[PDB]
Amino acid sequence: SGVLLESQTKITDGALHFDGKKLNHNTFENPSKSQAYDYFFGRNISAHGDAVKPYKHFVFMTWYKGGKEERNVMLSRFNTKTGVVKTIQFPHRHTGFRGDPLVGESHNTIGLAVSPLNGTIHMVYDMHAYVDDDETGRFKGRFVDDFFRYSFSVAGAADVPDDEFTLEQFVKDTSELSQGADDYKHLTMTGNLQDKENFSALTYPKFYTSDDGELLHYMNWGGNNNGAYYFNKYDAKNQKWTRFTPFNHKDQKTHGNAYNWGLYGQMKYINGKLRVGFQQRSANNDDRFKYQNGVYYAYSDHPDGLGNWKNVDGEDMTWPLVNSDEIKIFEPGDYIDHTAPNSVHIVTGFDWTVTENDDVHFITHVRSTDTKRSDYKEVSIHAFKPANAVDFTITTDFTGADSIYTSGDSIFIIGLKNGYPFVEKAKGGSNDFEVVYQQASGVKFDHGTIHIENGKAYYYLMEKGAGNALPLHLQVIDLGV
Ligand SMILES: C[C@@H]1O[C@@H](O)[C@H](O)[C@H](OS(=O)(=O)O)[C@H]1O[C@@H]1O[C@H](C(=O)O)[C@@H](O[C@@H]2O[C@@H](C)[C@H](O[C@@H]3OC(C(=O)O)=C[C@H](O)[C@H]3O)[C@@H](OS(=O)(=O)O)[C@H]2O)[C@H](O)[C@H]1O
Ligand SMILES: [Ca+2]
Ligand SMILES: [Ca+2]
Repeated sequence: SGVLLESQTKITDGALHFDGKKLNHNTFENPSKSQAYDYFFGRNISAHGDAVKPYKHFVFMTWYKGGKEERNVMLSRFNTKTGVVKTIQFPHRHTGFRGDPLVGESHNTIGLAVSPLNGTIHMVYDMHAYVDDDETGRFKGRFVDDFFRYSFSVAGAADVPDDEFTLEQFVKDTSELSQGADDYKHLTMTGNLQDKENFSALTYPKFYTSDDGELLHYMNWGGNNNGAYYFNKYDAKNQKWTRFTPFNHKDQKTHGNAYNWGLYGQMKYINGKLRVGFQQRSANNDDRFKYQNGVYYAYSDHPDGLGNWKNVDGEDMTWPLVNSDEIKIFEPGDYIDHTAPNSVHIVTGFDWTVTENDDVHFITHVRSTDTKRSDYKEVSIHAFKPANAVDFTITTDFTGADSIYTSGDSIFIIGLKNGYPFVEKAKGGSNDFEVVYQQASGVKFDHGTIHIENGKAYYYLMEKGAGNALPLHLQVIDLGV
């Protein structure tokens, strides 16, 4: 109902993809030197992460040049008015798991943003908790002076004519740490190498634009059962970013908490507020949760997120946060009957959103850790608090999904089914999902990533096929809102 495909546009025939085998701790040191592209985590690296952004009549897309032998960082600008796709090839090539390019590293997406204030392009890429270390360190010195990888353009590059959309619009690293004339990777976003430690050991670049046109950016520090979210802001006036400031303290047990915890979720700018929603991973390994537990949520009344944080009830939040209890909504673990240590498994299936009408929505998924037990239990959960309601409605009458999106008066589930995009739609503040759209002909897709804007879903997709160089398409789906 109202949902329709506006355009499908091919971006390239050969974007990088890991067609090889799934290495592991024992074997990651013997990666196949043949044509196939082995990998350590997942196969996806193109059309993956924060890799698609609409700017005016353009859409910018980021990707890794295909061919296990190529792997170059790529940026393409698509002119939805003329149909032209102009692409810049950067010198940096995917460096793989812990710095060995023969092992595909699906964490190492290419995040993307374009400033509406000054038309600068911003790219953070190919990162997974890298630091300065030496030969005896886990990274064998492969990221010295290059553990945070930022590229960015002079002002106005976004709107430049097709002929001028070239690498020369981007700023070289000419600092004392520069690695040569093809060095386009900056170690910090502040333009001050003194901040470099502030940009160390980070993963997952993600950009948002404030309601006032300000670029926001956050990344993950750490992981497993000890992590933190860090965020900063783009100062267009001066063409540099602020330093990262934390949402929560790392090493919570040293900051007054009973235990360390990692975060599995996202910060999002929604309704003009920086917000966060996540499930934690406590370092406690004797309680009932093998991995994650809980659903947590908070928002900041400060335009930049520097303080004035509150939980869903408007209660002030200790900031930076130490104890996740302050912002706990509910416990998904309560929906499965097990209590023995590590018996409750929560990993996949979590996301959240807040509608323009201030409906708050969480989805998650809980199952028995032991898949073989006779009393195996598995549920998907949808927890939502309608705008003016007092308490959350929490139901297992829900099929499960990996993401939830919102636009206008609605929430959406969007993904691939048998290789073809579908859209499910429900009113904000309800559990009333219905399939309202399902592509049913054409080349099928392996995977993709979605960006919501303009009442449209921009579905940046990779086409199914063999090998490690596959085509990419952009679909612009009107959501009918
Ligand atoms: C991130 C940490 O990095 C260093 O600090 C350190 O290497 C540490 O590793 S450790 O040396 O083994 O202790 C790392 O800790 C891992 O962080 C991962 C992360 O991405 O944050 C965690 O992986 C996540 O959780 C896994 C359970 C999940 O694994 C999938 O699902 C399961 C399962 O549910 O039981 C089993 C399979 O192995 C796998 O499908 C991870 O998925 S992934 O596709 O493998 O990436 C991931 O979401 C990890 O658990 C931490 O040890
Ligand atoms: Ca550099
Ligand atoms: Ca535990």
